[PDB]
Amino acid sequence: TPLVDFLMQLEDYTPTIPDAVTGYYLNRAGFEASDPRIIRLISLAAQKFISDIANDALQHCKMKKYTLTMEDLTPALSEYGINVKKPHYF
Amino acid sequence: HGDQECYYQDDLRVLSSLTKKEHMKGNETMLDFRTSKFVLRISRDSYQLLKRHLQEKQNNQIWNIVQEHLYIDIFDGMPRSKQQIDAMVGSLAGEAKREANKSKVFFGLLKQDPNAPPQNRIPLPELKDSDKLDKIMNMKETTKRVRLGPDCLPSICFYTFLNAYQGLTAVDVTDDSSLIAGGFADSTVRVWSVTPKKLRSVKQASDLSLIDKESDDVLERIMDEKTASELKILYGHSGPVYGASFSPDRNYLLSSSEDGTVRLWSLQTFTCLVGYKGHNYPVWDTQFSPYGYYFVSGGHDRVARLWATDHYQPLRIFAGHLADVNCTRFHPNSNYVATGSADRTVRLWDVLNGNCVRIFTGHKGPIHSLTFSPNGRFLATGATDGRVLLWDIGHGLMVGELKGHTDTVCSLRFSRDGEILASGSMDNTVRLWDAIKAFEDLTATGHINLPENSQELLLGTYMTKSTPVVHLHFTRRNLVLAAGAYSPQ
Amino acid sequence: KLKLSNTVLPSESMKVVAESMGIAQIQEETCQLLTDEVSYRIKEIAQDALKFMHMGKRQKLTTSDIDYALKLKNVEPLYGFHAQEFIPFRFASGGGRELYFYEEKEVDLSDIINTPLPRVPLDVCLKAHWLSIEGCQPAIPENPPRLKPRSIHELSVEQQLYYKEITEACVGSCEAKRAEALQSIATDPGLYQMLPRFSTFISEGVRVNVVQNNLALLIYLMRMVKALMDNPTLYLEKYVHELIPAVMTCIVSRQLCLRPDVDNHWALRDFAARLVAQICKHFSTTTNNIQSRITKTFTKSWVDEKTPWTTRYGSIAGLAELGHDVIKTLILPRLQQEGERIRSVLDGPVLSNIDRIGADHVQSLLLKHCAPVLAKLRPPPDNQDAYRAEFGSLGPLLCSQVVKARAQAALQ
Amino acid sequence: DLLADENFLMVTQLHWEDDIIWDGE
Amino acid sequence: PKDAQMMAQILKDMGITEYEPRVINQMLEFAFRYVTTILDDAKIYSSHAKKATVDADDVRLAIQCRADQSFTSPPPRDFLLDIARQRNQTPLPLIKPYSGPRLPPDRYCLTAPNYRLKSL
Amino acid sequence: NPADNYHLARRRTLQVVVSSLLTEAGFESAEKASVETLTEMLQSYISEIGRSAKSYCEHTARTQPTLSDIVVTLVEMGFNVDTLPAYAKRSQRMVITAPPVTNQPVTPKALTAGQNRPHPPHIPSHFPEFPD
Repeated sequence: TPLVDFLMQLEDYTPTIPDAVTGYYLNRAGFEASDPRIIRLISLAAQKFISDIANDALQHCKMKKYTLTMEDLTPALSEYGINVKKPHYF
Repeated sequence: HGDQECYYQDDLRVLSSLTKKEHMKGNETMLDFRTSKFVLRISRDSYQLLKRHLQEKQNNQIWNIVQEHLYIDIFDGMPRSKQQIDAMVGSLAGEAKREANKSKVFFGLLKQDPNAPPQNRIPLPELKDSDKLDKIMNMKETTKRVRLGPDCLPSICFYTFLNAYQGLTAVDVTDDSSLIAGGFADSTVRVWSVTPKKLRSVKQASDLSLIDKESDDVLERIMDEKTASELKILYGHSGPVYGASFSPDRNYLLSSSEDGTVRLWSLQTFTCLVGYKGHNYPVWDTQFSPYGYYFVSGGHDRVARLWATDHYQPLRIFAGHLADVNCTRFHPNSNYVATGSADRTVRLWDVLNGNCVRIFTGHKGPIHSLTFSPNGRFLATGATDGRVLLWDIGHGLMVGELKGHTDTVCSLRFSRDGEILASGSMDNTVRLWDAIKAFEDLTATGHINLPENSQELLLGTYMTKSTPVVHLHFTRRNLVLAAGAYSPQ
Repeated sequence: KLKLSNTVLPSESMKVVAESMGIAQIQEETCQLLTDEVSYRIKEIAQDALKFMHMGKRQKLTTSDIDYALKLKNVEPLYGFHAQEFIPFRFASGGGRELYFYEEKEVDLSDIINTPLPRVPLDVCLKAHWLSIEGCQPAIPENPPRLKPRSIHELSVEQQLYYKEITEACVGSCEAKRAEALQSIATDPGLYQMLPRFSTFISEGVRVNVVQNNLALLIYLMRMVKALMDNPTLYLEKYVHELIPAVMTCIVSRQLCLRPDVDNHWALRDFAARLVAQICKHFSTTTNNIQSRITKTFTKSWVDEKTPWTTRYGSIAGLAELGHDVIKTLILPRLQQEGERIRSVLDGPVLSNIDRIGADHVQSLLLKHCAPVLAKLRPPPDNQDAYRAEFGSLGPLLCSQVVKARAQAALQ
Repeated sequence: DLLADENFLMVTQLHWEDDIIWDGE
Repeated sequence: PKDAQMMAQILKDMGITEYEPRVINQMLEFAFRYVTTILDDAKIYSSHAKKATVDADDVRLAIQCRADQSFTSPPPRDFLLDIARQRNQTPLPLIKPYSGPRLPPDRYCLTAPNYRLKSL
Repeated sequence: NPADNYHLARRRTLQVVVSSLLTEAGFESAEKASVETLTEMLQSYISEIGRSAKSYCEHTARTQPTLSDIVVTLVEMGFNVDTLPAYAKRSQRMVITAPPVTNQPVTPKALTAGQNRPHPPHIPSHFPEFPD
């Protein structure tokens, strides 16, 4: 039960996103805060998604580090199957 | 487009957008307008001039469009005035036939009344000893009930929601003024106790197994005092809760939302019990029956379903509207369901056979409030045009028009006696109307000459501080309750 | 009359989008075909987002209404990105993109971390009040607004009793009574049509309350003036001709009671009076009537030879609290006179009078004002002995005050 | 414009400076 | 702006007097998202027909093949009236007098023992 | 101000979380439209495990979701859940605190000392007292 062990360790762990903010967007969708550790695992999963996109974008920036531009998010999300849109109207 | 009546601007704007064929092939309101027939009630004195201008070959093309797309329902009588035609038109496929408004409607109350339905017509639930104990303390409240009339104007107690930065979209109060529910845009239902008696959940199953039944206290024994708040928040909708309805036994909160589900919350365990998934679309309203078994929910999919809290599937589908079923109200005998809608029609539906027995047209905007008279004889409807139209139900005829409000009339209720109709709208006013002088007179022309008497029927107008009156409730001692989120705007 | 039209998006914006994508050489009929399709979908959604506005009982289309109107038309509410698979986010609104037309389009990544987060507001609560009492709307703050016959007073006896209770509470016998009465003055909506009797009670009180210098009676009346001013409902500039000479008298008057000890409060009596005086010159302002009139009286109070030092200290405070430019243009050519007055109090042995206390308070206040007047219009170079060109009053201590102000600016 | 309501408010028409009590006695 | 001033006229032609300032910004974000998925599919359909110029029949194809999947509608009136009369023919069932809390079968309700992990 | 703050406090914390993960990656100074893009994908991701893990538990007749309802929710979003114990034990990670919350110290509003006319018998005692 590796993940059951991890969730049991998640008590005493503070995630990068607060549980007052992760729990707010969970309450908005009907998910109510029965257990803090479950909120913390959801927060960590969201963090991993954003972090993986960011790291792929940084490999693209290093290939072309420093500033993150929309032309770095565009090929980074293209392997994810997500076509990001430029603003172009402001 | 500019010679069209001013009340038709919204439909005219939707039409100005529609220029292609495929734009109209996915509208489903103008698709049902093109296949239906406009009813167009005209007199025989004016139809003779019309048919003497259309039966000739000079205009055989516009006569061909008339006899293809328009019904004409002829009555023998005087031609109506312009301010009487303005009172009863306004809908799409509007001003319905008199043959629809001639069915026999059992608009009387249950227990002799010849207009009352039998008790075994609709299979209504039994009256339990705890439900018979409720009516014993209900008639103690009726002892202190004041006769309101045009002289003893009622006191209004506004229950404002102060912070409410999640937008309040639904209010309901129990029949005794004990609970107030709030449906909010952050996908929550919040029950407030207004009496000095905190909201308690019943004990868990381990605690109930050690106590005994058959005791006199029983209910008192079961309450948990560890869980006792003045506020209980209910989570589980994935969208803004639009309907809120209490059951008459003060359990069983109902809520409907944007996610297409109707939810039955217990008020003894304060959890969700059932999720009724019949709509895929936003359910704009729900209401329990006044006997508490059936409930009706109207949604964006242009039907209203009849449920029974025992089946995952509905029992009756009321599927005759051409736009969203905004409101759904039960009759006081619960044999009839009134469904106001966004195509400017109000329709009564028999619970047996699912048939539409009345069609009430004459509103200029989408109907956002319905209420029934406590007699069961009358029906008040409000819409975005600020008009409160009082309809007869036996005759299927509008009996009055109240035109004091400016913006959308979002809440109506009659008094407990029937003496006063209270109206609350988005102009932050609670207007009181004389609901006895409005029904002093009780055809074949299918219409009555409405009196233009709104000024004499206004007993008072009370302005809220920047607060739209979302709910109106009448205490059993005839005290007006109103609830609205304070929006500084 | 209705001249309703059909407005579509411009086609010269649709060719810019097409050629910035790789689709070049598009015809005008091809480009007009794009801008009537998408202008219908904007019209189809904004008509469908108006259903959620009405159902939520709002008159303002919020940003979330289009998120539900899009989800209703089976289109994902996501605006910034589009996921072909649709499995990571399935019809889940991300709340849009906080973007502007006048934005910078590039920020530093530690600027967003170091800014303080906004305060989460209060949760929803249920308060009850009364719209109508047997037909009549009460004037509570939860509500918006031949013999000739024997006349009646224009106040009710509930209103007259209210006036008597509020005035007998505002003379400060008990502090909790005062504080409620002050909040009651600060937010009663129906306190108009009683306001002549309050203004007359204030004005008359200060004038027969400076006959014997009763400081509390005055501190309570000044708090009553401050509670009268911040009430938003009542119309005050009909009564300000009685209000202003009362506050000038609190600031520019001699103290008939013990000179020292409560002079600490006396400075606050002049502190509360100068606060309400510059608040009255902030409001009620028309051309050359109110602010310039009190400025002229303050300046001829200052340039008057051989003043009472209580009057001197009060007028100094009054001219001091007038804002940014007023001390920039007025306190400048007068430092030598202030220094000479301080030197005279110092030389003459007389210590049992109030002259020495008045001098110390005036010098401290003038030195603090001069400090930022300097911190505001010059660099902090040569803060050791350059102030000796200005008679050496505050000097290095003034420089230290300027340094403390600079530290506060750095903290900001 | 000289008939504007403010012109007639007694703050703009009264020498209220004379009221300020200086060294009263 | 140019395209943002036309967006305030599409709303005013629909009678929307009051709106948030972020309403115009994200209807332009949707309008940009909608035209860069019509024209993206238009050159996919042009390469299918093997023509170097994306002409008007390609945009006619890419509109009606995106409107066949994206923008749906409620069910039609001839479909709602058929499922109504199929449902409204069934008579109302009688009620058992003392069944208890009247609920659906337990696989259709939300009343389960509703477990949670042991904290250790 | 406060209604904007209700939404903004929870969006600004999401933006700070995004900025912190970007810094951990290696990015210093990002484009502005690229931050409001990524914090919109972050809010849409928390709102999607909210709607789908509630749907998976309520399909199994429950009301609050366990661990087995999220490890099937994250599978249906393509997450590869096993890599999450290694991500949680980073040495580079930051912590953003919850935003400040306005809270009444004792009572939301102690109103004001007002007492006056008695209630008529059609108004019970639990309704507010008649005022001035």
